[PDB]
Amino acid sequence: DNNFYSVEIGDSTFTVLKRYQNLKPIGSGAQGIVCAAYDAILERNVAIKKLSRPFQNQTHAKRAYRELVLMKVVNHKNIIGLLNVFTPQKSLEEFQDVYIVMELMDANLSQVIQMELDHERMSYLLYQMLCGIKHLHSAGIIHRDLKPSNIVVKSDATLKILDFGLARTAGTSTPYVVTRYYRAPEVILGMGYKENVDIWSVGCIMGEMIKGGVLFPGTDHIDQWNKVIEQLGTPSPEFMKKLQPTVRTYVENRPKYAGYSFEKLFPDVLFPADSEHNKLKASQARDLLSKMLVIDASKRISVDEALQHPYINVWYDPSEAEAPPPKIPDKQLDEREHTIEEWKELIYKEVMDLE
Amino acid sequence: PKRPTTLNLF
Repeated sequence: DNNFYSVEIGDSTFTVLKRYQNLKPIGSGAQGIVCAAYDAILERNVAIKKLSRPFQNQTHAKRAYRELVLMKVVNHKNIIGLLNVFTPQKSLEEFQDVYIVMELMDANLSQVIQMELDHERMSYLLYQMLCGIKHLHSAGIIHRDLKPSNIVVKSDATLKILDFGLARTAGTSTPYVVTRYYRAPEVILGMGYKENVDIWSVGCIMGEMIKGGVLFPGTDHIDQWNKVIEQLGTPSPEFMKKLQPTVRTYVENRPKYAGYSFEKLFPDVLFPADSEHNKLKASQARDLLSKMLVIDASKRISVDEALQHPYINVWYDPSEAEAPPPKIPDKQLDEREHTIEEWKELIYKEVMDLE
Repeated sequence: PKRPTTLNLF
């Protein structure tokens, strides 16, 4: 009879439109288990992300709202596409679950990191990640959690970013929320953050792609800092000064480190043959690597700079790279405290709009 | 320099 239905996936219940069929578990977001599904109507695979009673908490509601808002507003071929949203509940009183339907790519980067890319591919993927990020920044939005598993590819070599639950404007104003291995110094050390925090993440991702494995493993949130300095060497005192004193003391206390050169961090052995023409060179990759993986955010290259970089700009196209900003209605401001129930209200209104 | 159009996820 009715519009929705139900399937047990392990201990999770998916209640979804009858159009969606054959659900399979695939992964998680900050919030959400996610299923792959057939959309019998549109006749294509999709991804359904269940957000479970997200109003149950400041956190969950904050993240859910953003994710709802940003997914509606964002539009770029390198951001993952909105397709549908719904709740199966029939009212603000009944309400508990949100569901988001998105396009399904073929794989996340996990994945590619292991295979051995030629330069044109490696540079192309980066270029696509960056246009994606420039799209968010373009509107003041920082992704904060870029990592191989938030970046999805397809076998035509296209690429999109994913999961906006973490996404907000600039820093300070909780610490262990961004994935450990991709944490920038400004995040490890508690000093707050600007858009180029995303650039640090890209640097790590690129590094891994080449490295074959995680660039700064780091066995806990503190060792993490060791890995960073073990490699890049001890930041400047100019830098340390901006460190809060409690943390400043620890840092200044570490064994000093010269740090390896990028040629040593990233030898030729590791790179493919150099490509047909000029800018896709192992050394150009190094140069770029060296401008992203910089401890001091104020000496770190931006997205627009990164797109300009000779290794990335060989694909440069203004209609991808200088699109119109997603438009955020000044209502939603990624920070406000609401309540227990002001939240349940907001999301509902927002899902309601979107159904 | 052409954009690749294949990517092997075998």
